[PDB]
This record gives sequence, structure tokens and C-alpha cells, in this order.
Amino acid sequence: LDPAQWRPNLLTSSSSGTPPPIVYEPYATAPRLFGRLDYLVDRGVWSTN
Amino acid sequence: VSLIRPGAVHRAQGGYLILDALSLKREGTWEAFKRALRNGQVEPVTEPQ
Repeated sequence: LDPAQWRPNLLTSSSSGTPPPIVYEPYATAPRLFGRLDYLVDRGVWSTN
Repeated sequence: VSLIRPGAVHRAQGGYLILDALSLKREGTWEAFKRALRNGQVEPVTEPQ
């Protein structure tokens, strides 16, 4: 069992909602819009979770 | 965080940053510098590795 393989990755923490989230992003690169997939290199082996 | 080398922008805060327009347009960093100055964002260069 890989512990880091089954854990809820927290994306956004809720606030009062007043005002609702206002995310302004000047860049439109996909890593900034949709997020990027950081990898773990274990013994020269690339693996993500 | 301990391995972030500063740049011209970081050393220029609270002071005066003097650049070269020919250098900006020739090196292709004009758009990145403009979005850095307008928005406030700075992105230290990261290798793809």
C-alpha cells in the first residue's frame, strides 16, 4: 500500500464566500490554468500520484 | 526556498531598474517582463528537469 497514492489532495479551502472566489490569471499557460502534474523521481523512475 | 537566486528585479525593489529596450526585444523577455511589471508576478527560471 502506497500512502501517498491514496490521500485527498486539498485543492481549495472554502471561505465565507463574500465575496466568492475571484481568480484573475494574466498567464493562460495550461500549467497555470489547469494545474501541473509534479512528479516523484524514485531511483531514476518517474512516478506521479 | 533556500536556493532561489535573486535577480535584477529583486535587487531593484525600492530603487531604480535601468534596462535596455534593445536587450529586452532581442532576448525575447519583453513580454514576460511586461506581464511581470503590470501584474506583480515574478517567475524565476526553472529547468525542465
